[PDB]
Amino acid sequence: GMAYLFVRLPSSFLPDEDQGVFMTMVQLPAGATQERTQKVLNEVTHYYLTKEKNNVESVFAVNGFGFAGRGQNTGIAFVSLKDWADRPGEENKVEAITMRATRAFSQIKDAMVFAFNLPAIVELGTATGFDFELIDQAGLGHEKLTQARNQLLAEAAKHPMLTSVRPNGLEDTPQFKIDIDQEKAQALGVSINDINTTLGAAWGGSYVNDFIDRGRVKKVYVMSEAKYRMLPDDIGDWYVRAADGQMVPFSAFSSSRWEYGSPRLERYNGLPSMEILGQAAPGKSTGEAMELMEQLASKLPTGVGYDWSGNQAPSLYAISLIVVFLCLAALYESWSIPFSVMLVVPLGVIGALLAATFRGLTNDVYFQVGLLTTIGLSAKNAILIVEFAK
Amino acid sequence: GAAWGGSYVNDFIDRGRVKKVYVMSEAKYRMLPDDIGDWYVRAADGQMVP
Amino acid sequence: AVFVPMAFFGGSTGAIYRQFSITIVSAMALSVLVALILTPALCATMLK
Amino acid sequence: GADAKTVQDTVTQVIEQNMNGIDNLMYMSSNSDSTGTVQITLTFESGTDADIAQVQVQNKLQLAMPLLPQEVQQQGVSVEKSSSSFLMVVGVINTDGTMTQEDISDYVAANMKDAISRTSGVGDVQLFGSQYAMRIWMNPNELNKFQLTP
Amino acid sequence: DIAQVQVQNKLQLAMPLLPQEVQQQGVSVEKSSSSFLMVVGVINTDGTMTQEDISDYVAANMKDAISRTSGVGDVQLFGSQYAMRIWMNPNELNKFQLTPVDVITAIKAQNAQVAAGQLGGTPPVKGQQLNASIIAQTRLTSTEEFGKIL
Amino acid sequence: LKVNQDGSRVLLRDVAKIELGGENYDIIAEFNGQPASGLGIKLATGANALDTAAAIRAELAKMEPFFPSGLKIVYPYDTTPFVKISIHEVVKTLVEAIILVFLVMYLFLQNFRATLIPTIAVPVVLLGTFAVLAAFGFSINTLTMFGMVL
Ligand SMILES: CCNc1cc2oc3c/c(=[NH+]/CC)c(C)cc-3c(-c3ccccc3C(=O)OCC)c2cc1C
Repeated sequence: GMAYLFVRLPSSFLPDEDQGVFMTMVQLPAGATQERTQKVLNEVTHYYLTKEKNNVESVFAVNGFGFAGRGQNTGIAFVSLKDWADRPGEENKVEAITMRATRAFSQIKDAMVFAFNLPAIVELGTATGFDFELIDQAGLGHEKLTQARNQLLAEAAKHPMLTSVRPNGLEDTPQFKIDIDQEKAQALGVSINDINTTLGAAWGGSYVNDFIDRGRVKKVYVMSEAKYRMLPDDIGDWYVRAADGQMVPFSAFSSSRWEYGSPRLERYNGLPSMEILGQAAPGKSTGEAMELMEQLASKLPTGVGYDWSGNQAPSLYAISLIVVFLCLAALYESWSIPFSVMLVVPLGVIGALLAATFRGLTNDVYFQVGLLTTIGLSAKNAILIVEFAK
Repeated sequence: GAAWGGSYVNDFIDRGRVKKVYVMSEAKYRMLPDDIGDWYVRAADGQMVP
Repeated sequence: AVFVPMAFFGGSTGAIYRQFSITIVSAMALSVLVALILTPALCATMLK
Repeated sequence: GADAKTVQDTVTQVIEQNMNGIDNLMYMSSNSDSTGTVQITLTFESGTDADIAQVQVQNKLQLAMPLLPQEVQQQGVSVEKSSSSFLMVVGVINTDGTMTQEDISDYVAANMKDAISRTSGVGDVQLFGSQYAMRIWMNPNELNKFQLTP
Repeated sequence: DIAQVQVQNKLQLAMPLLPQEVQQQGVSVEKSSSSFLMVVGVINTDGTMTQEDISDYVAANMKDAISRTSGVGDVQLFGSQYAMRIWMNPNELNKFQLTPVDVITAIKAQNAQVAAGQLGGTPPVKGQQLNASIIAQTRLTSTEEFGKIL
Repeated sequence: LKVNQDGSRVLLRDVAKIELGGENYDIIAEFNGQPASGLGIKLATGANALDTAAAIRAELAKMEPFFPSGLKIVYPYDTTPFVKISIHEVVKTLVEAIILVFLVMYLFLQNFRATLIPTIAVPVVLLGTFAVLAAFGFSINTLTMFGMVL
């Protein structure tokens, strides 16, 4: 019974608990604007300000900065809750706060908003979860990797003893491509240098020089009024100086067409790559799902490669069996005593598991050391029964 | 300099990885001291100079 | 004989299993030392 | 200005290829954004001295520095200690003499921000806004009717 | 570890005192060991390639990772990585009236990546629905593309 | 910029709107629906954690009194009080464990003198661990504190 109460008991690393502070991020679809995401960020801040008055002390919404990266598609809201004394119930605890919040954000919205407890541990080591990465080993392009990534994400979902796999956040938004006819340029009499800094400084911005403001040195930037750089039709408004002292429209040498590109290109170990964030089955755990993902990566097209208690305990504890026998003979010579104490180990541990199996506890770090402490007290209890009697 | 020794002009992309663009000349035009005269330079008056 | 062998840590779970053992391993040595010097002395000096 | 396909092989790949010969290392990761921003993280083995681990990557970088665009060279190249988790997020608001979420953003970065990142081994300080800059908004029609370019 | 830094950070004060041809070239500071240990030979048998096709592929798949892996001072390449090689003809330059200066300037203009902005830029007008990045000039890919430079 | 034939002066103000605006408009912060900015302090790999956040006098308190009309500090997302409560709950457990031990000692030894040796035996042992762990490099960590309790 001691074995079954231990093998069937799930394994975790460190318990995630209330910290009086949590956060929530926003993710908008392909090519969304600052005005679009602010509308969603406003709704997130208010659910905390009106439907969570007794919990939330202060909010801190940020527009344009997520944790996957940054941009007009991203967003975050830092939350600071009222002190634990004024938050008595379990519903007033982060675990239940982030529950009904996600429920609300998944319902009365059209984008992607979550909520999570801050992993008091570290970014790494979630238990029953992994970080997969698909590498381009050959000379295949990003578009070719995308399809192989799509095939990997499909096959794991096709036959999931299941899985929970999703991409990192590459989206794939359309990009406005401009082709400048090189022959037409020098024919009309414009320098390619001039055209490049015309489009670059007007639509993106240019670091011109530094200036002084109230003592401190700051930067001088040049761009343009928004209205002249909002739509693809605004390209024609910009006229460039030619060698014959006259103006030339963009539409003369330019060519307007849309293209399919990616907002971010991930690179793992000097090669183009795409990260796959997936978790293990609701039944299985890491080691199983990890090797049950590597076989799917091997069943992919050519030129496509991959890279990623614990195994710790099986070792450590074995030495704990060797040093005991020595120290149980370093004061107790026989080959009789070094077997008397050896029994108190699972004598107490059964109840140690029982109390954790009965309650909502799991095989975490404190429990793993709560075992050896119990064993230490069990050894004490046993040794006195031997030392006195001997 | 660019004809006899080589010149690091710019960088280009080849199969994903970024590589370099070099400019020089066919060996036969830079083998002997007599090959120096083959190179003609542009002057301000729009004509070639040996 | 069960703590320091388990304090042989590793990876991210380094200090985690390490710190706990040595904290109580030192405490064991100090408790034993106290129970070898101070506790016996205090027990002899004034008990009944 | 640059797109994700630009920064990937004019800033990133230049650094990626010129990133070798470092004692202790597991892997390297990169994110080339469309905002024209790239950041490369290098993870070392547990227990490795971060003081020297910083140098090795930042002094090998400064050999690909002249292999980068001068727009990037005059921009913020930074090598810092990673910790993807905030601790002190100090909010600065106004009540009486009302100012904008840009007037504060400048004053925070022109009185405090400079000292904070320096004070007591802070890896990097995040600015929630921007410091003031001499902003010029060019008019294309007004450039044409006078015959001028940016 | 520190002995390296001291010489490499004092060097980087004479860096702008050097030719720009040297500045864009490989300045390197590494750990000395005038003795090889692992000299891994890479040959071809079936799909026959030259002692230049291999030299490139070795330096475009392996070499980059090796020097980085497990504190390797420097990695020696027995050959060279591929480069866009152009062999100029002096007679063909004359009969058209041109110089290598014009050739370099042609590549330094037609073969480049240009940082173009985006629709719905950093500061938009409150009410925009679209945000897409602009693509301008891109570094050339093949030999055919380099052949068609005006 | 220019002086057109008729002696007409062309200035930057004529062709472009000039204002003292932000360097970056990509990110905007709102504290409880109110326009704001701030500082998000990120840790350094191997920094003193709570000691960095408590490295004070400072850490911006010399900026705290020199603010103009309206400018005020506020504190969202903070680690500090959690550390303040983690120690307090552990030290409270420590004292509770002594008092509860004191009763069991009295409930078995009716001698008040006897229920004093174990009461004054273990407070010394704890400080010993505080002295030993300090000599080994260990701090008052979340673990080492539970280690005292365990
Ligand atoms: C039961 C443990 N008892 C200990 C007794 C000790 O006694 C010491 C006596 C000394 N007398 C000089 C003749 C010197 C110099 C260092 C000592 C150290 C010591 C050694 C290395 C580094 C730091 C310290 C140290 O304790 O200093 C930290 C403040 C030390 C350490 C421990 C653990």
